[PDB]
Amino acid sequence: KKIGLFYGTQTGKTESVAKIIRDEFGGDVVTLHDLSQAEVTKLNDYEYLIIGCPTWNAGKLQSDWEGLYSKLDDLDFSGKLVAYFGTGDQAGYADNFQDAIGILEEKISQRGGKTVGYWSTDGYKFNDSKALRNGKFVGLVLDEDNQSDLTKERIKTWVAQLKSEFGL
Ligand SMILES: Cc1cc2nc3c(=O)[nH]c(=O)nc-3n(C[C@H](O)[C@H](O)[C@H](O)COP(=O)(O)O)c2cc1C
Repeated sequence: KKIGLFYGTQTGKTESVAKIIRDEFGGDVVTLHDLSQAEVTKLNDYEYLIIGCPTWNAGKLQSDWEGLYSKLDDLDFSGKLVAYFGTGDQAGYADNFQDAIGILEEKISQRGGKTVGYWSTDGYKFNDSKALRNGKFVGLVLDEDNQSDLTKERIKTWVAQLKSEFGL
């Protein structure tokens, strides 16, 4: 079973996290795709996906994901299991915390993808997020700006969860 992890990054934090996620899964189970360089239609090449995106400029997708968002309408994610992760800043942007993964999950689910890897809100403080579904985040949310001391344990916990939900 091959997992494709597709990310965008401006300041490198989501990329750093992507690499830890890859390591934590082990071997060559996860292949990384930076959408500054990767073709978006490679999303079709996997039945198991991990979508990484930080939120920028008070509620916007990271620029690589923003530029490719319209192309999601052309893809069929039916039959795929999709997980999400984001980096964000809950102190600076409490009204838009992790919006970007929420935006992406809404569209990918509309295009047939099935979300796995929902994540508790416990231990975050924010006002609003477009990433909430029935009181859980759509996926792992990291905050390297305020909570960098929690990132490693959070990733370990989530990868264990994903191994179960993906049926590895
Ligand atoms: C100008 C600016 C705007 C930001 N806007 C948001 C936001 O709306 N929501 C959020 O959750 N985080 C926001 N952040 C936090 C970034 O998402 C966070 O620093 C993230 O780790 C950046 O990921 P990257 O290094 O992969 O680009 C913002 C950061 C900056 C500096």
